[PDB]
Amino acid sequence: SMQEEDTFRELRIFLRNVTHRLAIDKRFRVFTKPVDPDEVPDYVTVIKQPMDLSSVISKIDLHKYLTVKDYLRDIDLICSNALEYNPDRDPGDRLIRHRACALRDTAYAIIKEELDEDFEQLCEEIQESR
Amino acid sequence: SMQEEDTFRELRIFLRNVTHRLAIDKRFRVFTKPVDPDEVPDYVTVIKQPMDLSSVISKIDLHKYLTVKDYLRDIDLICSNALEYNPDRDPGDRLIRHRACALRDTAYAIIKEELDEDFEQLCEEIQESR
Amino acid sequence: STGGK
Ligand SMILES: [Cl-]
Ligand SMILES: [Cl-]
Repeated sequence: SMQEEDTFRELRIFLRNVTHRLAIDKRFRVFTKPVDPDEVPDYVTVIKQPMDLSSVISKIDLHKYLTVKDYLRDIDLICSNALEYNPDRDPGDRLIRHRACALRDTAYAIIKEELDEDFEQLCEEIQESR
Repeated sequence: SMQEEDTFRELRIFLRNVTHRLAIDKRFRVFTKPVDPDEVPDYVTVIKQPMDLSSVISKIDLHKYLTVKDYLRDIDLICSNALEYNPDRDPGDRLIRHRACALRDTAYAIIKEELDEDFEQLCEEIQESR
Repeated sequence: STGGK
């Protein structure tokens, strides 16, 4: 229904906004694009579901997110992939792991601040109906 | 006649069933009971015919419904009251308005699926005879 | 049936 589609259009505008804010942060630059298959050929062999902020934008535009909870699922994925791939004691890994958690924490904190629970609740119920 | 009374007994069993299904859905909890006159003292002043699912059950048991069309008249009322009382742009109202249409649509769709048109047609003709 | 909304 038109009313349902309009609810999801509002969600999409919001999710693009949140993602664009994450993407312009210097800390998060490494998470903005897919891992280059040549530079890191072994990335595919250790990570089963690659995710990054430009992909997240693609999925938004493909109407793949119907809730904020589905969006955050992918943000968590970005964080958890970085933790899996870069687990070493050395400072260069620590930095990446810290940036990955900072990205996650930031996304949640934006949502906690700016999202209406009743708007999200509506989105969820339209989704369950489908 | 006993045959007529039995037709309406069958209708009543069906209507209780449909109503009990609506009433256990979490989305529709707000519509299950009459508005508390204290919490919302202004409800009476804006809505002329309050209706809810527990009242609908009372009317069933009081033999007030002789057709399905009369039952659906009250379901429509529940929906239309919620739309009138909660008309605002804010998400909290949108949620209630969707929940209200979802209740209506659900009731119709159950009836469309499960009701024999000839059984309904019989009910209607007994009613016209009275 | 009627359970998709
Ligand atoms: Cl550590
Ligand atoms: Cl609306």
